[PDB]
Amino acid sequence: GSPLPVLSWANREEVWKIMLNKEKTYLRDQHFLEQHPLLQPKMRAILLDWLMEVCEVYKLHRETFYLAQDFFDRYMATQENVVKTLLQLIGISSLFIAAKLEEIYPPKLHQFAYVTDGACSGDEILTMELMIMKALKWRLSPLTIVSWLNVYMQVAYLNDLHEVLLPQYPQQIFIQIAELLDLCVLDVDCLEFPYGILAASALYHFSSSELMQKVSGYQWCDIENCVKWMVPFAMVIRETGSSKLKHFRGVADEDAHNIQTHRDSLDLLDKA
Amino acid sequence: PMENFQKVEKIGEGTYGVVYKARNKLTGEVVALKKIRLDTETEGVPSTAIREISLLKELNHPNIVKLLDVIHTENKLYLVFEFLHQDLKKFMDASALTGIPLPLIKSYLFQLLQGLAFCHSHRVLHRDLKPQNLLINTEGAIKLADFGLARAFGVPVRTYTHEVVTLWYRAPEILLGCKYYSTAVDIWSLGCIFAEMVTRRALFPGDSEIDQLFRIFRTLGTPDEVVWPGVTSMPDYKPSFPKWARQDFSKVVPPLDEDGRSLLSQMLHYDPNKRISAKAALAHPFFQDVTKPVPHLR
Ligand SMILES: CC(C)NC(=O)O[C@@H]1CC[C@H](c2cc(Nc3ccccn3)n[nH]2)C1
Repeated sequence: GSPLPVLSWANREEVWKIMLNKEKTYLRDQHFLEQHPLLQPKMRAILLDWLMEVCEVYKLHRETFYLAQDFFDRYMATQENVVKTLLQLIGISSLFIAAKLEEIYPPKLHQFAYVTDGACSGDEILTMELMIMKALKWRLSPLTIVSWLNVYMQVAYLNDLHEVLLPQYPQQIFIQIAELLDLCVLDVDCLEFPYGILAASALYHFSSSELMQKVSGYQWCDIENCVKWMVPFAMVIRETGSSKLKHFRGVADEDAHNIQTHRDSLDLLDKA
Repeated sequence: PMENFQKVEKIGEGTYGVVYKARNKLTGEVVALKKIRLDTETEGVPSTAIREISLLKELNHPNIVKLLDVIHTENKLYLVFEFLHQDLKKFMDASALTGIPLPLIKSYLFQLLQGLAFCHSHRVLHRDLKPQNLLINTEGAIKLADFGLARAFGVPVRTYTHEVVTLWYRAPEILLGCKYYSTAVDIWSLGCIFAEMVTRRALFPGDSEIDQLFRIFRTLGTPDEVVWPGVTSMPDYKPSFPKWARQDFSKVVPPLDEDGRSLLSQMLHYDPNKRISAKAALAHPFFQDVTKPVPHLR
């Protein structure tokens, strides 16, 4: 059920349904690391945590980040039997495609090789980007974990003229929720729950099933599962206290919440 | 890989890459090919290419030009599109003496808005609508082409690439330096093109961002905080701008019934908020002939 207000450009239900219909075509399998029998979960975690760090230093977008995750996890479930060595290249190749897609002034191929400290060179990355893109069947327009959280935060600030286009919402709360998702993603069992719900789920932990419902549409039931699954990950964010929105003098202000960030999260994922 | 396709004739090489018309030898199937020279690229497969592919993959509609396949060989990528014979400028030019039948103007505008309405609900802006990128076939269809400068808009849109859209077809909010932007920029293009189709002459042939604004103003009237709230505080607004009276639309596009001349004015409202939508355009009385309503559940 559509939590969008009366839209001007199209039918609010039409728009929401397309968005929903999209999150089908786009498929993920929490248990894909069994087709690569030599591959372990705790691996995927450390790779994703690496990508964040790199996204931070280059002031990349969270969105860019999540496009990387999504390209990774979708691509692997089209592959079989892969080695730990290959994963540094498949992730940063994924990210490269995203960066090219989402940024205005993306980082240059060498800077992407650079970070690999030799282990991947620009030429390898250029080959990979192409096996990846031919393996997702050129489907590089998924609604991302963060993509929803932005939707939901915007729908949480309605005012009178139900203007859903100009972003009007507080950064510190967004950041605080992101932090919880930016963890949740490290464990592979989240692919079980659609990104719609993961995003809902997390928002409920910083609010209530009433906001959740008016922003997302999802009923207390639709989430209960992932809000059960997500419980562990919440405690840990709450135990430490939640983050302060930083500013990176590169980045403007009305974008500072959209810049991806990092904290060990090693110690934190373990505590579940 | 490419073994079934006989390049027959090249149709264009511009900001798009290369583009030759091809034959399918076994079939008599005529497609458009876009060649992309991968070797030449330091930065791997272009940003503009990865976009236009994944968008067109999920933008299947009869008034959008169809992506049909993507083929990688020997450090050359090939996009393979549905083919159409003429572009809307060379047509508009061919019919510059005769006029264009108002039947066909109306029909064409209609089909464009259905394409645009499709993109916008699919949360995608063209950002380079211009007669060059409007393709017509011999059965009287017209269709959006060239999604290199297109871009999805996260429903709470963020700041996108400042300088977009060819100067003439470019909207006053982009010229006056607006921060965020959305669906209303496409409409202004289409409105410029309606008027073009009517007068077989571009509505605002500016030779600069300054000339473009002033050319606009001389026709639509120097705008104030009345017709367009915010305008005065906007970055490239100068209190210096001369003042011009909006003009009668019966002079600016003489051949056009009130039903048209209204529609056009709402398509060229200065205020993007107030500017008409794609979907709502279809409703307008102008399409009274092609308009056939349905019901409404609450
Ligand atoms: C504006 C265009 C050149 N660029 C573009 O990106 O178009 C798309 C890619 C190619 C495909 C396509 C071309 C095509 N023939 C024609 C015939 C006359 C004029 C222009 N093109 N039919 N279909 C559509």
